[PDB]
Amino acid sequence: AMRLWLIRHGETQANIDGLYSGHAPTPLTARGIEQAQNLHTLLHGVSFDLVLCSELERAQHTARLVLSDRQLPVQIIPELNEMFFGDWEMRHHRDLMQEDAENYSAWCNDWQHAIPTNGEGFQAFSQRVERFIARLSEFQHYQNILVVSHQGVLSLLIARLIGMPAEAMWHFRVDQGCWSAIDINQKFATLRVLNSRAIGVEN
Amino acid sequence: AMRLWLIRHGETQANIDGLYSGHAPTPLTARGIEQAQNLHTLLHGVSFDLVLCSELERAQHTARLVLSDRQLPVQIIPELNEMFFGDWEMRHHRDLMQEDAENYSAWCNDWQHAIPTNGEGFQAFSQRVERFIARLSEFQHYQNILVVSHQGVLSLLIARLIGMPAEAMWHFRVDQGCWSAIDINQKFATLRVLNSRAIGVEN
Ligand SMILES: [Cl-]
Ligand SMILES: [Cl-]
Ligand SMILES: [Cl-]
Repeated sequence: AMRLWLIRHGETQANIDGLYSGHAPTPLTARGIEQAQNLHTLLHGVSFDLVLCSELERAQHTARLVLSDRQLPVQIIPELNEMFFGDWEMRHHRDLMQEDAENYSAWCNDWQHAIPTNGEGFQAFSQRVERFIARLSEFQHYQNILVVSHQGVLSLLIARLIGMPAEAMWHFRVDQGCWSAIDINQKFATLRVLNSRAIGVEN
Repeated sequence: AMRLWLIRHGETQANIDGLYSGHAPTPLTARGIEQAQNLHTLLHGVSFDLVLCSELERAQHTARLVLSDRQLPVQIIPELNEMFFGDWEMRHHRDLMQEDAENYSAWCNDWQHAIPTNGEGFQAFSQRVERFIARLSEFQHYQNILVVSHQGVLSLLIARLIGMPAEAMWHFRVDQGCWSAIDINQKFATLRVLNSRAIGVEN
Protein backbone atom coordinates (compact mmCIF):
# COMPACT_ATOMS: atom_id res chain seq x y z
CA ALA A 1 0.00 0.00 0.00
CA MET A 2 2.26 2.76 -1.34
CA ARG A 3 0.98 6.06 -2.74
CA LEU A 4 3.36 8.33 -4.66
CA TRP A 5 2.31 11.99 -4.71
CA LEU A 6 3.97 13.46 -7.81
CA ILE A 7 4.92 17.15 -7.86
CA ARG A 8 6.65 19.08 -10.63
CA HIS A 9 8.58 22.17 -9.57
CA GLY A 10 7.13 25.61 -10.20
CA GLU A 11 7.57 27.91 -13.17
CA THR A 12 11.20 28.96 -13.64
CA GLN A 13 12.86 31.81 -15.50
CA ALA A 14 14.05 29.31 -18.11
CA ASN A 15 10.39 28.46 -18.75
CA ILE A 16 9.53 32.12 -19.37
CA ASP A 17 12.49 32.42 -21.76
CA GLY A 18 11.71 29.10 -23.46
CA LEU A 19 15.17 27.63 -22.85
CA TYR A 20 16.25 24.04 -22.28
CA SER A 21 16.24 23.23 -18.56
CA GLY A 22 18.47 20.36 -17.48
CA HIS A 23 21.07 20.34 -14.71
CA ALA A 24 21.72 24.07 -15.15
CA PRO A 25 20.42 26.32 -12.35
CA THR A 26 17.37 28.51 -12.88
CA PRO A 27 15.27 30.17 -10.15
CA LEU A 28 11.56 29.94 -9.49
CA THR A 29 9.62 32.94 -10.76
CA ALA A 30 7.12 34.78 -8.58
CA ARG A 31 4.37 32.64 -10.10
CA GLY A 32 6.36 29.44 -9.63
CA ILE A 33 6.84 30.32 -5.97
CA GLU A 34 3.12 30.96 -5.47
CA GLN A 35 2.35 27.67 -7.23
CA ALA A 36 4.33 25.81 -4.57
CA GLN A 37 2.68 27.90 -1.84
CA ASN A 38 -0.77 26.98 -3.18
CA LEU A 39 0.29 23.32 -3.25
CA HIS A 40 1.22 23.63 0.43
CA THR A 41 -2.43 24.57 1.02
CA LEU A 42 -3.89 21.90 -1.28
CA LEU A 43 -1.82 19.08 0.28
CA HIS A 44 -1.85 20.50 3.83
CA GLY A 45 -4.04 17.65 5.08
CA VAL A 46 -1.83 14.85 3.71
CA SER A 47 0.50 13.20 6.23
CA PHE A 48 3.53 12.32 4.14
CA ASP A 49 6.00 9.77 5.49
CA LEU A 50 8.91 10.85 3.26
CA VAL A 51 9.99 13.49 0.72
CA LEU A 52 11.94 12.46 -2.38
CA CYS A 53 13.48 15.40 -4.21
CA SER A 54 15.83 16.13 -7.09
CA GLU A 55 19.34 17.51 -6.64
CA LEU A 56 18.36 20.69 -8.48
CA GLU A 57 17.70 23.80 -6.40
CA ARG A 58 14.41 24.75 -8.09
CA ALA A 59 13.05 21.36 -7.03
CA GLN A 60 14.30 21.64 -3.44
CA HIS A 61 12.95 25.19 -3.28
CA THR A 62 9.51 23.88 -4.28
CA ALA A 63 9.68 21.09 -1.70
CA ARG A 64 10.51 23.61 1.04
CA LEU A 65 7.54 25.78 0.07
CA VAL A 66 5.06 22.90 0.11
CA LEU A 67 6.30 21.98 3.61
CA SER A 68 6.63 25.40 5.25
CA ASP A 69 4.47 24.61 8.29
CA ARG A 70 5.99 21.16 8.69
CA GLN A 71 9.27 19.31 9.23
CA LEU A 72 10.01 15.99 7.54
CA PRO A 73 13.13 14.05 6.46
CA VAL A 74 13.86 15.03 2.86
CA GLN A 75 15.94 12.65 0.74
CA ILE A 76 17.89 13.93 -2.27
CA ILE A 77 18.00 11.52 -5.22
CA PRO A 78 20.07 12.20 -8.37
CA GLU A 79 17.90 9.77 -10.37
CA LEU A 80 15.09 12.34 -10.03
CA ASN A 81 17.14 14.98 -11.87
CA GLU A 82 15.94 16.21 -15.25
CA MET A 83 17.69 14.93 -18.37
CA PHE A 84 21.11 16.53 -18.87
CA PHE A 85 21.20 18.50 -22.12
CA GLY A 86 24.95 19.18 -22.10
CA ASP A 87 25.94 22.05 -24.36
CA TRP A 88 22.26 22.83 -25.06
CA GLU A 89 21.47 23.88 -21.47
CA MET A 90 19.69 27.23 -21.12
CA ARG A 91 19.53 27.70 -24.90
CA HIS A 92 16.61 28.30 -27.23
CA HIS A 93 15.36 25.98 -29.97
CA ARG A 94 15.61 28.69 -32.63
CA ASP A 95 19.27 29.37 -31.82
CA LEU A 96 20.21 25.68 -31.66
CA MET A 97 19.06 25.03 -35.24
CA GLN A 98 21.53 27.72 -36.40
CA GLU A 99 24.43 27.14 -33.99
CA ASP A 100 24.34 23.32 -33.86
CA ALA A 101 22.23 22.30 -36.86
CA GLU A 102 23.87 18.92 -37.52
CA ASN A 103 23.36 17.43 -34.06
CA TYR A 104 20.19 19.31 -33.10
CA SER A 105 18.27 18.28 -36.23
CA ALA A 106 19.19 14.64 -35.61
CA TRP A 107 17.80 15.11 -32.10
CA CYS A 108 14.58 16.57 -33.53
CA ASN A 109 14.11 13.62 -35.90
CA ASP A 110 15.12 10.77 -33.55
CA TRP A 111 15.10 11.97 -29.94
CA GLN A 112 14.95 8.38 -28.65
CA HIS A 113 18.47 7.62 -29.92
CA ALA A 114 20.19 10.90 -30.81
CA ILE A 115 22.29 12.22 -27.92
CA PRO A 116 22.39 15.97 -27.15
CA THR A 117 25.87 17.41 -27.68
CA ASN A 118 27.98 16.47 -24.64
CA GLY A 119 24.75 15.63 -22.81
CA GLU A 120 22.57 12.68 -21.79
CA GLY A 121 20.69 10.68 -24.40
CA PHE A 122 17.20 9.30 -23.93
CA GLN A 123 18.39 5.70 -23.52
CA ALA A 124 20.72 6.58 -20.64
CA PHE A 125 18.09 8.89 -19.15
CA SER A 126 15.40 6.19 -19.28
CA GLN A 127 17.84 3.78 -17.63
CA ARG A 128 18.40 6.28 -14.81
CA VAL A 129 14.66 6.66 -14.20
CA GLU A 130 14.40 2.87 -14.40
CA ARG A 131 17.05 2.68 -11.67
CA PHE A 132 14.79 4.80 -9.45
CA ILE A 133 11.81 2.52 -10.12
CA ALA A 134 13.78 -0.56 -9.04
CA ARG A 135 14.82 1.43 -5.95
CA LEU A 136 11.23 2.04 -4.79
CA SER A 137 11.09 -1.31 -2.98
CA GLU A 138 13.45 0.27 -0.44
CA PHE A 139 10.50 2.46 0.62
CA GLN A 140 8.00 -0.39 1.03
CA HIS A 141 7.24 0.67 4.63
CA TYR A 142 6.30 4.26 3.74
CA GLN A 143 2.62 4.83 2.98
CA ASN A 144 2.60 8.38 1.54
CA ILE A 145 5.69 9.54 -0.37
CA LEU A 146 6.02 13.02 -1.89
CA VAL A 147 8.11 13.10 -5.08
CA VAL A 148 9.34 16.52 -6.26
CA SER A 149 10.95 16.33 -9.70
CA HIS A 150 10.70 17.41 -13.34
CA GLN A 151 8.25 16.73 -16.16
CA GLY A 152 10.54 14.47 -18.18
CA VAL A 153 11.13 12.29 -15.13
CA LEU A 154 7.56 12.23 -13.81
CA SER A 155 6.01 11.52 -17.22
CA LEU A 156 8.48 8.68 -17.75
CA LEU A 157 7.89 7.41 -14.20
CA ILE A 158 4.14 7.16 -14.85
CA ALA A 159 4.63 5.43 -18.21
CA ARG A 160 6.96 2.74 -16.88
CA LEU A 161 5.14 2.16 -13.58
CA ILE A 162 1.97 1.03 -15.38
CA GLY A 163 3.83 -0.98 -18.02
CA MET A 164 4.29 1.22 -21.09
CA PRO A 165 7.55 1.64 -23.02
CA ALA A 166 9.70 4.64 -22.18
CA GLU A 167 8.83 6.25 -25.52
CA ALA A 168 5.18 6.54 -24.43
CA MET A 169 6.08 9.09 -21.74
CA TRP A 170 4.56 11.89 -23.84
CA HIS A 171 1.08 10.36 -23.51
CA PHE A 172 1.24 11.90 -20.01
CA ARG A 173 2.05 15.56 -19.41
CA VAL A 174 2.35 16.76 -15.81
CA ASP A 175 1.84 20.48 -15.27
CA GLN A 176 3.21 23.05 -12.85
CA GLY A 177 1.05 24.04 -9.91
CA CYS A 178 -0.76 20.69 -9.96
CA TRP A 179 -0.29 17.37 -8.18
CA SER A 180 -0.60 13.76 -9.32
CA ALA A 181 -0.89 10.45 -7.49
CA ILE A 182 -0.15 6.83 -8.34
CA ASP A 183 -0.89 3.82 -6.12
CA ILE A 184 1.22 0.66 -6.04
CA ASN A 185 -0.28 -2.47 -4.48
CA GLN A 186 1.46 -5.83 -5.03
CA LYS A 187 3.63 -4.33 -7.80
CA PHE A 188 0.51 -3.18 -9.71
CA ALA A 189 0.54 0.57 -10.34
CA THR A 190 -2.74 2.47 -10.73
CA LEU A 191 -2.85 6.09 -11.88
CA ARG A 192 -5.35 7.66 -9.47
CA VAL A 193 -4.91 11.41 -10.05
CA LEU A 194 -3.22 13.39 -12.83
CA ASN A 195 -2.75 17.17 -12.70
CA SER A 196 -5.20 18.12 -9.96
CA ARG A 197 -5.63 21.60 -8.51
CA ALA A 198 -8.02 20.37 -5.80
CA ILE A 199 -7.52 19.45 -2.15
CA GLY A 200 -5.80 16.08 -1.79
CA VAL A 201 -7.06 13.46 0.66
CA GLU A 202 -5.25 10.42 2.05
CA ASN A 203 -6.42 6.98 0.93
CA ALA B 1 -7.26 19.87 -31.59
CA MET B 2 -9.94 17.77 -29.88
CA ARG B 3 -10.44 17.67 -26.10
CA LEU B 4 -12.70 14.96 -24.68
CA TRP B 5 -13.96 15.94 -21.22
CA LEU B 6 -14.78 12.62 -19.55
CA ILE B 7 -17.48 12.34 -16.87
CA ARG B 8 -18.63 9.19 -15.09
CA HIS B 9 -22.21 9.35 -13.82
CA GLY B 10 -22.83 9.93 -10.13
CA GLU B 11 -23.48 7.49 -7.31
CA THR B 12 -26.51 5.24 -7.81
CA GLN B 13 -28.56 2.98 -5.56
CA ALA B 14 -26.82 0.02 -7.22
CA ASN B 15 -23.54 1.49 -5.97
CA ILE B 16 -24.97 1.79 -2.45
CA ASP B 17 -25.93 -1.90 -2.51
CA GLY B 18 -22.72 -3.02 -4.23
CA LEU B 19 -24.47 -4.64 -7.19
CA TYR B 20 -23.32 -5.24 -10.75
CA SER B 21 -24.65 -2.26 -12.72
CA GLY B 22 -24.67 -2.46 -16.51
CA HIS B 23 -27.68 -1.90 -18.76
CA ALA B 24 -30.29 -2.19 -16.00
CA PRO B 25 -31.94 1.05 -14.81
CA THR B 26 -30.83 2.39 -11.44
CA PRO B 27 -31.41 5.98 -10.31
CA LEU B 28 -28.96 8.57 -9.11
CA THR B 29 -29.07 9.00 -5.36
CA ALA B 30 -29.29 12.40 -3.68
CA ARG B 31 -25.49 12.26 -3.41
CA GLY B 32 -25.06 11.31 -7.07
CA ILE B 33 -27.28 14.25 -8.01
CA GLU B 34 -25.18 16.58 -5.86
CA GLN B 35 -22.04 15.26 -7.58
CA ALA B 36 -23.41 16.29 -10.98
CA GLN B 37 -24.44 19.69 -9.60
CA ASN B 38 -20.93 20.30 -8.26
CA LEU B 39 -19.47 19.24 -11.61
CA HIS B 40 -21.72 21.88 -13.18
CA THR B 41 -19.93 24.43 -10.99
CA LEU B 42 -16.48 23.06 -11.83
CA LEU B 43 -17.07 23.12 -15.61
CA HIS B 44 -19.18 26.30 -15.73
CA GLY B 45 -16.61 28.17 -17.83
CA VAL B 46 -15.95 25.40 -20.37
CA SER B 47 -17.60 26.04 -23.75
CA PHE B 48 -18.82 22.61 -24.77
CA ASP B 49 -20.01 22.34 -28.37
CA LEU B 50 -21.05 18.68 -28.07
CA VAL B 51 -22.13 16.20 -25.39
CA LEU B 52 -21.84 12.44 -25.91
CA CYS B 53 -23.90 10.25 -23.61
CA SER B 54 -24.85 6.62 -23.14
CA GLU B 55 -28.39 5.28 -23.41
CA LEU B 56 -28.67 4.81 -19.63
CA GLU B 57 -31.00 7.41 -18.11
CA ARG B 58 -28.63 7.83 -15.15
CA ALA B 59 -25.95 9.14 -17.52
CA GLN B 60 -28.38 11.43 -19.36
CA HIS B 61 -29.59 12.65 -15.96
CA THR B 62 -25.99 13.54 -15.09
CA ALA B 63 -25.42 15.38 -18.38
CA ARG B 64 -28.54 17.50 -17.87
CA LEU B 65 -27.34 18.52 -14.40
CA VAL B 66 -23.80 19.36 -15.55
CA LEU B 67 -25.29 21.61 -18.26
CA SER B 68 -28.33 23.03 -16.46
CA ASP B 69 -27.69 26.56 -17.73
CA ARG B 70 -26.59 25.68 -21.26
CA GLN B 71 -28.69 24.35 -24.13
CA LEU B 72 -26.88 21.63 -26.06
CA PRO B 73 -28.47 18.58 -27.74
CA VAL B 74 -27.33 15.34 -26.14
CA GLN B 75 -26.16 12.70 -28.62
CA ILE B 76 -27.11 9.21 -27.40
CA ILE B 77 -24.37 6.69 -28.21
CA PRO B 78 -25.12 3.04 -27.29
CA GLU B 79 -21.40 2.26 -27.64
CA LEU B 80 -20.91 4.33 -24.47
CA ASN B 81 -23.12 1.93 -22.49
CA GLU B 82 -21.63 -0.01 -19.59
CA MET B 83 -20.82 -3.68 -20.16
CA PHE B 84 -23.95 -5.82 -20.31
CA PHE B 85 -23.95 -8.28 -17.40
CA GLY B 86 -26.94 -10.30 -18.59
CA ASP B 87 -28.52 -12.32 -15.80
CA TRP B 88 -25.96 -10.90 -13.33
CA GLU B 89 -27.41 -7.38 -13.54
CA MET B 90 -28.41 -5.84 -10.20
CA ARG B 91 -27.01 -8.77 -8.21
CA HIS B 92 -24.24 -9.03 -5.63
CA HIS B 93 -20.89 -10.81 -5.77
CA ARG B 94 -21.73 -12.59 -2.50
CA ASP B 95 -24.93 -14.03 -3.99
CA LEU B 96 -23.59 -14.77 -7.48
CA MET B 97 -20.87 -17.03 -6.05
CA GLN B 98 -23.58 -19.40 -4.76
CA GLU B 99 -26.41 -19.21 -7.31
CA ASP B 100 -24.25 -19.25 -10.47
CA ALA B 101 -21.09 -20.81 -9.09
CA GLU B 102 -19.52 -22.43 -12.16
CA ASN B 103 -20.00 -19.49 -14.53
CA TYR B 104 -19.23 -16.76 -11.98
CA SER B 105 -16.09 -18.51 -10.71
CA ALA B 106 -14.80 -18.71 -14.28
CA TRP B 107 -15.56 -15.00 -14.71
CA CYS B 108 -13.64 -14.11 -11.55
CA ASN B 109 -10.53 -15.98 -12.74
CA ASP B 110 -10.60 -15.51 -16.53
CA TRP B 111 -12.52 -12.24 -16.85
CA GLN B 112 -11.04 -11.46 -20.28
CA HIS B 113 -12.55 -14.56 -21.92
CA ALA B 114 -15.37 -15.84 -19.67
CA ILE B 115 -18.83 -14.60 -20.65
CA PRO B 116 -21.30 -13.45 -17.97
CA THR B 117 -24.41 -15.62 -18.15
CA ASN B 118 -26.47 -14.39 -21.12
CA GLY B 119 -24.39 -11.19 -21.05
CA GLU B 120 -21.65 -9.66 -23.17
CA GLY B 121 -18.03 -10.65 -22.68
CA PHE B 122 -14.98 -8.44 -22.44
CA GLN B 123 -13.99 -9.19 -26.05
CA ALA B 124 -17.29 -7.93 -27.48
CA PHE B 125 -17.26 -5.06 -24.97
CA SER B 126 -13.77 -3.96 -26.02
CA GLN B 127 -14.66 -4.18 -29.71
CA ARG B 128 -17.74 -2.05 -29.00
CA VAL B 129 -15.67 0.67 -27.33
CA GLU B 130 -13.17 0.31 -30.19
CA ARG B 131 -16.06 1.00 -32.59
CA PHE B 132 -16.68 4.27 -30.74
CA ILE B 133 -13.01 5.24 -31.08
CA ALA B 134 -13.17 4.59 -34.83
CA ARG B 135 -15.98 7.10 -35.44
CA LEU B 136 -14.40 9.87 -33.34
CA SER B 137 -13.35 11.43 -36.66
CA GLU B 138 -17.02 12.29 -37.24
CA PHE B 139 -16.57 14.95 -34.53
CA GLN B 140 -13.42 16.42 -36.09
CA HIS B 141 -14.92 19.93 -36.18
CA TYR B 142 -15.85 20.00 -32.48
CA GLN B 143 -13.29 21.17 -29.93
CA ASN B 144 -14.74 20.59 -26.42
CA ILE B 145 -16.73 17.36 -26.17
CA LEU B 146 -18.39 16.28 -22.92
CA VAL B 147 -18.51 12.48 -22.63
CA VAL B 148 -20.89 11.19 -19.96
CA SER B 149 -20.52 7.43 -19.58
CA HIS B 150 -19.52 4.66 -17.14
CA GLN B 151 -16.34 3.46 -15.47
CA GLY B 152 -15.74 0.43 -17.68
CA VAL B 153 -16.09 2.48 -20.86
CA LEU B 154 -14.06 5.50 -19.74
CA SER B 155 -11.19 3.42 -18.34
CA LEU B 156 -11.07 1.33 -21.52
CA LEU B 157 -11.29 4.47 -23.66
CA ILE B 158 -8.25 6.08 -22.02
CA ALA B 159 -6.19 2.88 -22.26
CA ARG B 160 -6.96 2.34 -25.95
CA LEU B 161 -6.57 6.00 -26.95
CA ILE B 162 -2.95 6.15 -25.75
CA GLY B 163 -2.18 2.81 -27.41
CA MET B 164 -2.43 0.28 -24.59
CA PRO B 165 -4.12 -3.13 -24.74
CA ALA B 166 -7.73 -3.33 -23.62
CA GLU B 167 -6.86 -5.39 -20.52
CA ALA B 168 -4.77 -2.48 -19.18
CA MET B 169 -8.01 -0.54 -18.61
CA TRP B 170 -7.59 -1.02 -14.85
CA HIS B 171 -4.38 1.01 -14.71
CA PHE B 172 -6.84 3.94 -14.77
CA ARG B 173 -9.89 4.14 -12.53
CA VAL B 174 -12.31 6.99 -13.21
CA ASP B 175 -13.95 8.12 -9.97
CA GLN B 176 -17.40 9.57 -9.38
CA GLY B 177 -17.77 13.29 -8.77
CA CYS B 178 -14.63 14.14 -10.78
CA TRP B 179 -13.74 15.02 -14.36
CA SER B 180 -10.94 13.96 -16.69
CA ALA B 181 -9.66 15.28 -20.00
CA ILE B 182 -7.75 13.75 -22.90
CA ASP B 183 -6.53 15.80 -25.87
CA ILE B 184 -6.22 14.38 -29.39
CA ASN B 185 -3.90 16.18 -31.82
CA GLN B 186 -3.21 14.55 -35.20
CA LYS B 187 -4.30 11.08 -34.00
CA PHE B 188 -2.03 11.31 -30.92
CA ALA B 189 -3.89 11.13 -27.59
CA THR B 190 -2.65 12.98 -24.50
CA LEU B 191 -4.04 12.38 -21.01
CA ARG B 192 -4.10 15.87 -19.48
CA VAL B 193 -6.29 15.45 -16.38
CA LEU B 194 -7.50 12.38 -14.48
CA ASN B 195 -10.16 12.62 -11.74
CA SER B 196 -9.93 16.29 -10.86
CA ARG B 197 -12.20 18.05 -8.37
CA ALA B 198 -10.97 21.53 -9.36
CA ILE B 199 -12.16 24.24 -11.72
CA GLY B 200 -11.66 23.33 -15.37
CA VAL B 201 -10.51 25.77 -18.04
CA GLU B 202 -10.38 24.98 -21.75
CA ASN B 203 -7.22 25.00 -23.87
CL1 LIG C 1 17.84 24.97 -10.41
CL1 LIG D 1 -21.54 2.26 -11.44
CL1 LIG E 1 -30.16 4.17 -15.44
